[PDB]
Amino acid sequence: MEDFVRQCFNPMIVELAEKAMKEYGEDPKIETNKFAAICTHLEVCFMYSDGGSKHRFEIIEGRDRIMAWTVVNSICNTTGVEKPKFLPDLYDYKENRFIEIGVTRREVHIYYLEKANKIEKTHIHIFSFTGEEMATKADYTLDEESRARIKTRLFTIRQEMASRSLWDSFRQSERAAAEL
Ligand SMILES: COCCNC(=O)c1nc([C@@H]2CCCN2C(=O)COc2ccccc2)[nH]c(=O)c1O
Ligand SMILES: [Mn+2]
Ligand SMILES: [Mn+2]
Repeated sequence: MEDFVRQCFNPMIVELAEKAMKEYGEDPKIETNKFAAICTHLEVCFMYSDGGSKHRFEIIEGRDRIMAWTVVNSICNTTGVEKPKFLPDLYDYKENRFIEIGVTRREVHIYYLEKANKIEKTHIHIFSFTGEEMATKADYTLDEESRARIKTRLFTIRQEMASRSLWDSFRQSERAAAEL
């Protein structure tokens, strides 16, 4: 999986993922499913912002967690949006709401229900590796072409992993994390 990740993701994304794991005391060379999951989620967050104008989004994911909370506080202080209890992935400057992005190897609606349970003003948008998506109130934020690019990328990743016999382990690892 190490070779797959370094071959299919931008070096900057790989390095941010390595950094994140090291800060959490994890080895990218050992927890390789997590390594790929982090890369995939960060890439999706970048592709999501590309779906709006350059004025539309603040990307919160992939930044120093301590500093990210100060940006969240500045947004909440200036816009009057309620402060989220959990650090989100994006802020939408147009709709003035935070966004939580889910990327799951599980079923999109089960994942949505759990995320919603764990989260009230944050908008939730879930993507799968099988071309499915789910979003709060069926409000998908982006146009269909921007979302098609995301779904297509994730579908492509699943096929590439499957051809290297990595998909089944990657799939099961999200469920093992949920079981524990
Ligand atoms: C990880 O803790 C630092 C802040 N966590 C996030 O921001 C975040 N966490 C997760 C899931 C649920 C709780 C922990 N976790 C994972 O370890 C899965 O892998 C990821 C790790 C980081 C980013 C994306 C995926 N799911 C997301 O969608 C997400 O945005
Ligand atoms: Mn996040
Ligand atoms: Mn997320």
